[PDB]
Amino acid sequence: QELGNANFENFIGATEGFSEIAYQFTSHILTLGYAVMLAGLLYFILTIKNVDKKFQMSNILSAVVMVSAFLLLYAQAQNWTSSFTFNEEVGRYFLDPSGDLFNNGYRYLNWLIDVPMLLFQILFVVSLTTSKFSSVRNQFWFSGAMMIITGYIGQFYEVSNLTAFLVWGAISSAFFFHILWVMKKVINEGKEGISPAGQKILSNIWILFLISWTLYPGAYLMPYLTGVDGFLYSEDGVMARQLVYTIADVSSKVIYGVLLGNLAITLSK
Amino acid sequence: QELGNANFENFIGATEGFSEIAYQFTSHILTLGYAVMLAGLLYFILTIKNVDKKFQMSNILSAVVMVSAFLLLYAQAQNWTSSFTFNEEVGRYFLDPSGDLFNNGYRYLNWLIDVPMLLFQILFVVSLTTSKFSSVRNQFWFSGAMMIITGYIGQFYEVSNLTAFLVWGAISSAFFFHILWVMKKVINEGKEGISPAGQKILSNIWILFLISWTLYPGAYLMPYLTGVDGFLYSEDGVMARQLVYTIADVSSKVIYGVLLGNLAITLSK
Amino acid sequence: QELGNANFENFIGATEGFSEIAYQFTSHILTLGYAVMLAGLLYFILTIKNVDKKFQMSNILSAVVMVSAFLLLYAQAQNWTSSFTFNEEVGRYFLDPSGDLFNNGYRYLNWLIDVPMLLFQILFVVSLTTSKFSSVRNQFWFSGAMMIITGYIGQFYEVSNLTAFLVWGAISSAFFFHILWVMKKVINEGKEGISPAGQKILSNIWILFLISWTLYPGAYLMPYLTGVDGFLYSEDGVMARQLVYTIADVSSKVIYGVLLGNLAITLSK
Amino acid sequence: QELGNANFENFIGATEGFSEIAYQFTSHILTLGYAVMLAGLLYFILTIKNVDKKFQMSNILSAVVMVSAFLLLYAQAQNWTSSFTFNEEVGRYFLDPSGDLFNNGYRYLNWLIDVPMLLFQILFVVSLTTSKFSSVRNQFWFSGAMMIITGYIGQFYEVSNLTAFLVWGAISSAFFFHILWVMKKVINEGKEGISPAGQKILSNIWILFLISWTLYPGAYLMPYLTGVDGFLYSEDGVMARQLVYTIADVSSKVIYGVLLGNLAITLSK
Amino acid sequence: QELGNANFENFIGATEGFSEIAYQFTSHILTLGYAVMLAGLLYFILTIKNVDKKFQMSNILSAVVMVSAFLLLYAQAQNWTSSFTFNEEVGRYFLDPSGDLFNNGYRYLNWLIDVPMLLFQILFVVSLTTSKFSSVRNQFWFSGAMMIITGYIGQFYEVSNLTAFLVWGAISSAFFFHILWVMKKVINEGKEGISPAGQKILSNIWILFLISWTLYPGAYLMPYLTGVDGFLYSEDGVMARQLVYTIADVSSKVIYGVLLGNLAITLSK
Ligand SMILES: *C/C=C(C)/C=C/C=C(C)/C=C/C1=C(C)CCCC1(C)C
Ligand SMILES: *C/C=C(C)/C=C/C=C(C)/C=C/C1=C(C)CCCC1(C)C
Ligand SMILES: *C/C=C(C)/C=C/C=C(C)/C=C/C1=C(C)CCCC1(C)C
Ligand SMILES: *C/C=C(C)/C=C/C=C(C)/C=C/C1=C(C)CCCC1(C)C
Ligand SMILES: *C/C=C(C)/C=C/C=C(C)/C=C/C1=C(C)CCCC1(C)C
Ligand SMILES: CCCCCCCCCCCCCCCCCCCC
Ligand SMILES: CCCCCCCCCCCCCCCCCCCC
Ligand SMILES: CCCCCCCCCCCCCCCCCCCC
Ligand code: NA
Ligand code: NA
Ligand code: NA
Ligand code: NA
Ligand code: NA
Ligand code: NA
Ligand code: NA
Ligand code: NA
Repeated sequence: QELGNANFENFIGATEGFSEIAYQFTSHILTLGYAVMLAGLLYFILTIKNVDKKFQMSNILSAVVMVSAFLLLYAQAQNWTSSFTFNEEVGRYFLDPSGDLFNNGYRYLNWLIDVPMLLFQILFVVSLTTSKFSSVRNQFWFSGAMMIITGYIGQFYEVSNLTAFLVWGAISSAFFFHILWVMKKVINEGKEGISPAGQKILSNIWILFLISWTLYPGAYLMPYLTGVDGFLYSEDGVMARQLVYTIADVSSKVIYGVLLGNLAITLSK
Repeated sequence: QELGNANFENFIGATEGFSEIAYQFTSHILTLGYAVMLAGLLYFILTIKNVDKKFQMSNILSAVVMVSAFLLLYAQAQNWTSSFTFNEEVGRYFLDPSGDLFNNGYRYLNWLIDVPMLLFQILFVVSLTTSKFSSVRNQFWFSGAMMIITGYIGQFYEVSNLTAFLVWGAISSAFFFHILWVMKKVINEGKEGISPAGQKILSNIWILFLISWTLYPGAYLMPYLTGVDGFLYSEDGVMARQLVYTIADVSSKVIYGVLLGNLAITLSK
Repeated sequence: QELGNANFENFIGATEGFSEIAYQFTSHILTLGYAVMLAGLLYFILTIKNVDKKFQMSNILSAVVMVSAFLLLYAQAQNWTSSFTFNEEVGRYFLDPSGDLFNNGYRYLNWLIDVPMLLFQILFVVSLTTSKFSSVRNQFWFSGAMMIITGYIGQFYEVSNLTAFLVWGAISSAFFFHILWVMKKVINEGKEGISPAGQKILSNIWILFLISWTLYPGAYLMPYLTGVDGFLYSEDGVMARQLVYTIADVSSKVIYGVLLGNLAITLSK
Repeated sequence: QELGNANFENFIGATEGFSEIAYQFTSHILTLGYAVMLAGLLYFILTIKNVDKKFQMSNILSAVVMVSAFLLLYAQAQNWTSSFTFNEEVGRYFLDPSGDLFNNGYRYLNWLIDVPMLLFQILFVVSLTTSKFSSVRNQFWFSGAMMIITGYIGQFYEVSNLTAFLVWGAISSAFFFHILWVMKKVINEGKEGISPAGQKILSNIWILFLISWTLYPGAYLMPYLTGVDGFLYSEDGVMARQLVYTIADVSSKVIYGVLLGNLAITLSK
Repeated sequence: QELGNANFENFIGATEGFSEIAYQFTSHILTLGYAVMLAGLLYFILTIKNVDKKFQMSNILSAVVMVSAFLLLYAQAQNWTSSFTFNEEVGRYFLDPSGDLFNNGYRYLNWLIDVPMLLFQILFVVSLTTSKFSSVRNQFWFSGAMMIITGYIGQFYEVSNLTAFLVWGAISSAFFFHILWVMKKVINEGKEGISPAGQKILSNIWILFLISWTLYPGAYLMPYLTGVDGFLYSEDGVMARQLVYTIADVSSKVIYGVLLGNLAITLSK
């Protein structure tokens, strides 16, 4: 059977199949995913009147990210349970084509709209010094878009064409480093003028941002991190990838938004 | 196989079929579609108290457009994934009649109610000079309705009867030019009396409106933009059409609404 | 094939079947239906603080009508697409019994709870003179209930027993005329004491009410308006009936509610 | 065919089957059911600021009842349409085991949480004289729980074991009479100290409570009210039972809550 | 038939099958579950302005727990009805593999985000004396996470490997005792400085917490509480487990949250 330009999850499910644990876990971690986003949406809305009017735009953007995040991730959780059916004879879940092939695309388009908002909301809490608001914003939005788009193309060839998969991943990485660079400037200029408490938080935000955002490219390579025909090129790699995505999503959106809220309160009078 | 007066998407899916990329992409772009609309709905509601009471009717109408836009576009996303099933032997998605034929109708009825509201909300932010409120409104609502209705009829014959398809498309275009004419007047009269900042925004609103609204008729012809049996009369044309629709929808409703909100704030005291 | 006491839509779908246009259109018009109701619900809630506390009960009842309307009309839209499946050989949608027979019952029960509220809410905007509030209310609620119940019974025999269908329809009409009579009194007494502007609106409300409410009995007979084996006793009659219902529903609930809101503002200080 | 300890609806659907009217009606009355509850939820929330802060706890509990009532009753509606499929040959709906057997359980668990809240909310509007708040509450909550639990057990044997069905029904009745007794005291003590207007309402509340609550045990016996192999032990009895439940539910929750709201306003200053 | 590392519910359903009562009851108790959580969500939101701003964080966290709880518990409910189909011949519900194997995982990952919030919210109502806020928080969050994770692993081997099932259960218990220890300290330090009324409530909160939290490990062993081939290793054990979980969930989240709210009011001025 020819799957073509499909994610490696389909190849594992079509050949070896998934064990009760592998399948169930992936379902639970994706379910917990959209559950956290709807819980976060409620939090950011109920805590809007806890910061000065000038910082409230941060809670609004956090809520915007949560909504879309819930819908896309909710669909992604359905794309999984629908693409794999249990085989009584062997007692493993195999690719059910009638439910469509599983694709990490829904999550990539969730980033396309999130990335821009996540990078833009910090500009409503911190105050730039030598950098222009419009300038920083435009850089984030451009590099952010190019990073997602290029990566979205590569993930389609993560099996069919390993070369194209890495080339696009590399190009994407380029824009990723540029974002890290601009964000570093914003953090530094943000620390200037605020209390030691506010600086302490911005320091934590930078570490969170650095680690959480690095997990994404990690999940992208997950199936080949132990080389071809490696330990991760199995159902173990599938669990690992979806787990890492879930950890990254919660950290980069929910926790990131909570810290911005805490900073907003610290600067509130 | 007899399809009758059906959209060209069904003909491609019934003959050639769709590749993993073509099918998946179309699913992601439609999913992102309704996701953005629900995110926008939340934004316009949370920012109502950011403008004077006289301009708040603009945020309310934007929210009204988002709601309906979310429901119709959601149904459209389901109409896709349901109409095409994966074939293991060849590894392509083919027309699954049990899920009903795919039709871009749901999107046409979303416009019918939207168009009127989108054209009417700007009349709550800007002040007419040499034009009567009721007069302008009646023109938008009439031409707007005729434009959608005529187009809705033609799209059914985009394959079965190319002649009827173009004739209706032409008639529709007539009312489209009339709307562009009236909107141009509204923008000009709107600039008179407001600050240079407000004028700057109205200038951007006009450009956005002109480009975003022109994309629709482009998506209408998409399958024949490279002539019959052309490059676009394939799964590539299907992807292009649904992508263009999504770009147009986000720009004409969400972004258009954000700019109106920004102008409202600029005129707020 | 034995259908028994079923709506004529089932007979057309079981014999002739539905064309792509006939089926798709009916789906779009029903979809637009519930979409408008959810858009209206949001409008009436966001405009509650736009009228004096004494008139706000009108917006609340409008919202109550929208909710129930959305659910019932949504269920109806799903009932249609479920009752008819596409036949590849002939290329037409035929009755799929596994999805249950299509019935206009969900809409008849939507009226049962709506009619009472729609007639009751106007009594919170206008002021009676010689008529008692309780008296008028009791008449509307009684005649309203009997009108819906009797009609609900008749619609089951619109094919199986043409006699019973007309007899019940006639009895129903009796209570309909009584409602028109009481509503006429309410409008007259309502005009006395209010400004010419308020009177202008009440005049428009009466015209809207008269036309929109008359469309329902029109949709009831739709299949026989061109006599037995007539032009309307086809898929054309099916489209016509569902279209008329949608126009009537939007006019009698949403537009009727918007006009009452405008009158409330006119009388607000 | 072996059904075991199943509701009589399954036996009628498995043997005689259901006519278009019997099936459709049951679907409409259950649909109207959950529709009314969501409409009521919106009403109680939008009218919270219409009574003094001390009475607002009544609207909150009414809203709590509506929510859970909507979800359960919605699940009960789905349980119906899924358990019975149309047979083309005979033209009647028969038991479809793949959709699970129909059980009035979802409604019995809705009461388990509702009953306690419905009996408890009246204690926030009226003022006891010689009776202790905590004492009355504890009695309602205990007798209320025992009444539902015992009844829930009996309904499982309404066909399999007529003896057990009546024994449990009898035990349940015991706790029902005790509730009627305590509620009567609460009404009397409630009338003392309030205006004649408030007393008028409490009188209506007592009548509503007495009739609406008595309908439940009536629906419990519905299939045997005309003795075994009687007129009601048919599809007619099924329609009657689900109709009675719907009337009881709307009256005991929505109407009961509206009257409490009216009384709260009467006592509000 | 090979099930592998699956929950015991699947083994009972695959061999003996489930009776109408066993299946129906499990469905009702799980349905009531998510219904209570959505009812609680509405309560905590509508009662936020009933306590001083400093205690409102307790209501917000209660609402956060309700949301996630509703989504996960809803999924768990669907997982049940989908995994077991009725067999006409024997008249019992058997494992339907096409609907996936039933797993109590969705409820476990629900505790993962809940536990931390439930232990953290009490720190916003009570005031520590000799214990550091950050210190107590970190202990709860760590032990809480390890307790859930370890237990989540063990529940997969509750049949396949009884040894691993008990070992993990034991390790989990270790962290459970540590949580009970820290919570005991928090309660004691919380009682110091507050009124006798507040102390009375904290005493009730401690009893509720102790009993409700102990039920979980009880549901974990439920199938072996009467040893292998025991009375509980049947459909009776399945009902018991899901019942206990539901009672524990309502007590540990909803009731626990209500008491914290009542304590907040007691300390409010
Ligand atoms: C909430 C969503 C977030 C934070 C998304 C972040 C996405 C990235 C940081 C993506 C980066 C990638 C690369 C650097 C290379 C491979 C492809 C990507 C897109 C995964
Ligand atoms: C949010 C929805 C919007 C802005 C819809 C706009 C629709 C049009 C501008 C449609 C125009 C068309 C023509 C000019 C010719 C072909 C048919 C149409 C309807 C696509
Ligand atoms: C929003 C719902 C509304 C306004 C419903 C109105 C319903 C009617 C006016 C029904 C009238 C009928 C007759 C006069 C005879 C035939 C049967 C009816 C019920 C369609
Ligand atoms: C909104 C829910 C309400 C008011 C539920 C009420 C339920 C009862 C009054 C039940 C009574 C019963 C008996 C007295 C005997 C038979 C079994 C019951 C539970 C139906
Ligand atoms: C609302 C969710 C709550 C309160 C969850 C609580 C969970 C536990 C107390 C779990 C404890 C366990 C053990 C002590 C051993 C067996 C495994 C667990 C996780 C069930
Ligand atoms: C004030 C607004 C100005 C914003 C400037 C830049 C932000 C928009 C980002 C969108 C750019 C995406 C373009 C994609 C290029 C095509 C990718 C093809 C693959 C190489
Ligand atoms: C106050 C902010 C810092 C929080 C730190 C306190 C601890 C909370 C996070 C706990 C993380 C648990 C992760 C478990 C590790 C892997 C589990 C292995 C399975 C045996
Ligand atoms: C301060 C209030 C204390 C009570 C609240 C806690 C409520 C939980 C009640 C415990 C009862 C659960 C026992 C269920 C029986 C199921 C059979 C178990 C078989 C081993
Ligand atoms: Na599956
Ligand atoms: Na598909
Ligand atoms: Na309604
Ligand atoms: Na269909
Ligand atoms: Na309920
Ligand atoms: Na059915
Ligand atoms: Na949860
Ligand atoms: Na089932």
